[PDB]
Amino acid sequence: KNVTHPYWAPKTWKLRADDITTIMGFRAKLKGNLNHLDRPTPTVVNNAFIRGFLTKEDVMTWEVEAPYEAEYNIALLYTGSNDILSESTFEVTSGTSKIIEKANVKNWDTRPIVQRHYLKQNLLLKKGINKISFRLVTFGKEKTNANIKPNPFAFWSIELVRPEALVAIKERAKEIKADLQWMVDGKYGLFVHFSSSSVPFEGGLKLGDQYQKLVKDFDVDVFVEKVLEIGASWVTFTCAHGTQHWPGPSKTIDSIKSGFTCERDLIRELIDGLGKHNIRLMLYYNPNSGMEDLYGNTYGNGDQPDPSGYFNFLEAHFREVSLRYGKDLASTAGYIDDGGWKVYQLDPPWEKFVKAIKAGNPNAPVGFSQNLFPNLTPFSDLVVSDGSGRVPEIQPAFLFEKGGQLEGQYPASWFYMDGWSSRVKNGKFTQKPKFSAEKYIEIFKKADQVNMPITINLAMTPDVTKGHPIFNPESIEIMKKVRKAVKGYLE
Ligand SMILES: [Mg+2]
Repeated sequence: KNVTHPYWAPKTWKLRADDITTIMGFRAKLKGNLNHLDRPTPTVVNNAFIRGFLTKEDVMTWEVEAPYEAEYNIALLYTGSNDILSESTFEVTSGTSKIIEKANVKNWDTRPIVQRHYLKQNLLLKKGINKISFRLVTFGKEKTNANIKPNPFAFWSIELVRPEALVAIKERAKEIKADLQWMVDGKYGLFVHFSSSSVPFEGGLKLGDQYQKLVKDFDVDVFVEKVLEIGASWVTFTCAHGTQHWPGPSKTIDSIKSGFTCERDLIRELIDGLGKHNIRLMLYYNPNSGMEDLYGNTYGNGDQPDPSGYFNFLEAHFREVSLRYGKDLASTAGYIDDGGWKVYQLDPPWEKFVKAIKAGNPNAPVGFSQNLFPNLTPFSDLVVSDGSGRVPEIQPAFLFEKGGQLEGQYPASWFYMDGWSSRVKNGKFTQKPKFSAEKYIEIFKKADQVNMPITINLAMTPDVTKGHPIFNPESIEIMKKVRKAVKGYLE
């Protein structure tokens, strides 16, 4: 039943002794009813969970390679019905080491939906090849307000780190942690999707089909005046949303495949345009969308999977961009998309990415989108996920305490008023705002009261010119009232 392309097939995992190593559940050999959605091509499959932990025989077994004997702390990532978790007991074994612990009940209503569970007892691993097994030994089941889809115990990944390496890791995470006071004081910012799939206002090919032209015609002063009108204190600008087109020079991208960069350094002109008004610029970057047409498969070609080429492209890219603009750019990683669903599954070197992001700007906030997952890496700065058009969740305080799901991160909200990508048909915007201006005022007012920065998206036409509104005027009108209620004079 279970299908895995050789790049995703179970295999022996080299443990990095000074580091957190993460191993996806599908990389273990599976017995019994344990199953996962098919993974037939080299392309990552988001829904990687392992399901089927119904009996004491549904066992999964990893083969790890510990360079020497040592005690590793174990973390499990899983989700499922709280009625199942309330009566589920884990068993982690290797050789004669045997950890037994009850599951944690999710006692918060917000994200993260998947939880990270640090087991109390450590795990001895011999030198060389080890076999690590995971299974349930006691079982809950779902109880009786009436839906259809079940919510079984679903296993995502196992994590292993020597407790000495963990303390040292957290020490360096603390030493480079970003100061987000400029974001708290700014109160809110603008998310702008320069999406490769958006159709121009005036008609024509989508952005990803005439990218260089639209970058040459982009009017920075038209854009900066609308940003300044709505009160935004920063802009998170979409690079490579849907394709790997990048709105400026890049020796790293050019070195993989030509055609994706621009002669016009639009990033530079956005920095200088916005900076006349003390408005900062952070980048969105998508490391998967259209990557097959730039780098190819994340794990390469040839018989066996090798991510190192992919990882180096990312590190060099983050580094070059960070150095090219320096402190002038607030961050080249304000929003790195699908850090959780996609990047996490390759077991990436998070620290190298982060050191690359901060190389030119040591206060650059790093925001890997963790989707519905807990903190991706101790080196995160911001909570990052896609809020669609909903009221922002207030994540309870205890998630951010030591041990917590989100320890080390600072709350932040990312969502849209009308839509993510503009959908303009016949010179009229087709995505209206979701809420009344009064509700948005309440949203922004509460986020200000709790010092949670907000980055709201207003859908934008990709042809930024003088000819037409680039933002939905209803959306703009709402945001002008928001600016009055939150950033204007109060008495
Ligand atoms: Mg505040």
